[PDB]
Amino acid sequence: DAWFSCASNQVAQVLLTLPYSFSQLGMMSGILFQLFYGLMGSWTAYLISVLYVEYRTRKEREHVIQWFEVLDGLLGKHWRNLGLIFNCTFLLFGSVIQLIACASNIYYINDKLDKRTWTYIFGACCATTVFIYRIWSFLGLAMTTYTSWYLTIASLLHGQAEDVKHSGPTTMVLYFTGATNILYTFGGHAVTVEIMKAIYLLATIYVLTLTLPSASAVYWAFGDKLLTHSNALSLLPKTGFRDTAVILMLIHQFITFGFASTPLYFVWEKLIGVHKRAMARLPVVVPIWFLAIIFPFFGPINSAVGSLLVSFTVYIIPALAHMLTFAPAPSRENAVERPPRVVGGWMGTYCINIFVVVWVFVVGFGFGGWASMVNFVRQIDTFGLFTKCYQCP
Repeated sequence: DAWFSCASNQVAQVLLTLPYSFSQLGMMSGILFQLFYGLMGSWTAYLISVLYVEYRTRKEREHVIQWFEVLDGLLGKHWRNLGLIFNCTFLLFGSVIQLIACASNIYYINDKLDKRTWTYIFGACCATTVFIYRIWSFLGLAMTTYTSWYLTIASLLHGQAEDVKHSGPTTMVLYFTGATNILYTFGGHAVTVEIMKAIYLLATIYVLTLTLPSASAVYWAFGDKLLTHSNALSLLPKTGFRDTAVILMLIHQFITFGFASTPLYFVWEKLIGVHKRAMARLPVVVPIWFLAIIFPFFGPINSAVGSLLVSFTVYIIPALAHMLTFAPAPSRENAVERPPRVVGGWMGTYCINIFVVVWVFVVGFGFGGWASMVNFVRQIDTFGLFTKCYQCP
């Protein structure tokens, strides 16, 4: 069940926008960033797992565990608050992106209504999730594998046009936007759901089979035209398989929205003390619906969220927590699970954590963050806020 979870927790959302980042980065840089960020995501997932195990063992020596609870148990209350805020904001923006993707996908099969009306309808539809897993874990694997291997097969059949030009990396802003989009792509394994290793690393290598051939085949066939089309289904010819992929993606995004709204809603209920009940969750829906309408961007929003929220939520905070919790010598002496010998032991783990923090801050948040924000403002200037249809001819 663990493998099924990580397969489509956060890969389906970014699968359609991957060719956009590939075109922004070039083929070589895109592949290299994909591999590097897959490795980094697997490492951060391992760090989170070991932290969870350590916290559980410490609690047992003297419900469902949550990341903020782990931080509270290990480091302190300040880290608890930091992790709670970051996780809540990340979930809110993930829901926003899910609604945006739902509207963008549903537009293509039925283009009678502009994207704005579609997001209105979908926001109204998901407002009913307030009134509202293991079995669906397998299903999500099946609905994302079809899309990943439909973009590859369909794109190759389409072939290269007589005038497609692969510009490659032309501006630093676009390059770093694509890099941050990949970073966001590989921030799904760190999701704390489905927590009781090299065996679990086989989940990320599988995710690399969905993302590598799909992004390389779509970008290769359509050249640099992907820059103006964040959603890869716009360029592909209309066919029954495209409609099947759109329907599967819509179902996946709707179910993921419903499932990932539960923790944010629980946190809101605890904060407000409500613990008839639909009214309490209404004010939480309002920010999500408004954000999707005002910023219907499909790829730029992914890049901005990955740069600002994910970079700290799933990359820097886990590394800092692992470094600080095990900093005392007694903590390492009584460690429940020693680091694997293949990664250099304690010295290697600390060096890797330092490198991860430095990288995700200098280029994962500074260069990447600046580039993503500049691109977001550029799209705001181009299509304007409350745009009727984002990237629609």
